[PDB]
Amino acid sequence: QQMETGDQRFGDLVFRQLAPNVWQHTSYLDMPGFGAVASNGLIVRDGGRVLVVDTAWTDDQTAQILNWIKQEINLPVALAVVTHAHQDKMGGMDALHAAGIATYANALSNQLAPQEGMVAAQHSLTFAANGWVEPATAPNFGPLKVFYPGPGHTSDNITVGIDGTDIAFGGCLIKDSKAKSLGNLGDADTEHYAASARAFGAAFPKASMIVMSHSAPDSRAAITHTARMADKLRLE
Ligand SMILES: C[C@H](S)C(=O)NCC(=O)O
Ligand SMILES: [Zn+2]
Ligand SMILES: [Zn+2]
Repeated sequence: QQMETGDQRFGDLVFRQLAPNVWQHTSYLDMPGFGAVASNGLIVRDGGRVLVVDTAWTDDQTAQILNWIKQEINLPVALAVVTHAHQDKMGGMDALHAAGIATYANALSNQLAPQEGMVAAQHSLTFAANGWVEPATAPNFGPLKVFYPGPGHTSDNITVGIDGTDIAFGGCLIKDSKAKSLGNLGDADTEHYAASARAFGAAFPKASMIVMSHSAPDSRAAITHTARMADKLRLE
């Protein structure tokens, strides 16, 4: 079902295409106590296979994503990468595993997952001192370039860039350019957030479209605005 802003709504989910081979999947959870909070992930068509970034809030919603891919793209999903251990990102792991999809996550995310009430991914990504993922730990990721910017939204948020496009996924590290706060600061590293935000921008300097978890895709203005807000917080 197409809407005003060019977003196709598919059941309780919403899908928007960002590039010839990149879609953004959006799911909603009526959050206690807040309201209906949106969460964004990515779907990437890489040849004869599909790559998924982040699940939905629930197993059923993630299964709905899988149905959409089967219906709209019709290609086997090779792998999934989840960006950190919160429900909006890892709430539908069982749906992926029941579908036989190999799942990947930061080793710290997999370690933190039980405490965060999550199901861990099946494989662990580790990272070099400069932030880039060990290539041996992220095999055949195609156009996906995974980067750990340091502690920000959580101690474990990783970010993904997509080769061939100008799209980088900041996840819940980056907020939009009109955000007046940084949101859920429960697991946040207020001391290193700003550094992490700028590190992300430096990792993908040629990315002009920044996709984030809870807002529509923004420009690089979101990165500098986030880091600026993170500075204000750190300076008390
Ligand atoms: C404000 C934060 S980033 C949110 O929307 N959800 C946090 C969570 O999924 O646990
Ligand atoms: Zn989170
Ligand atoms: Zn979140």
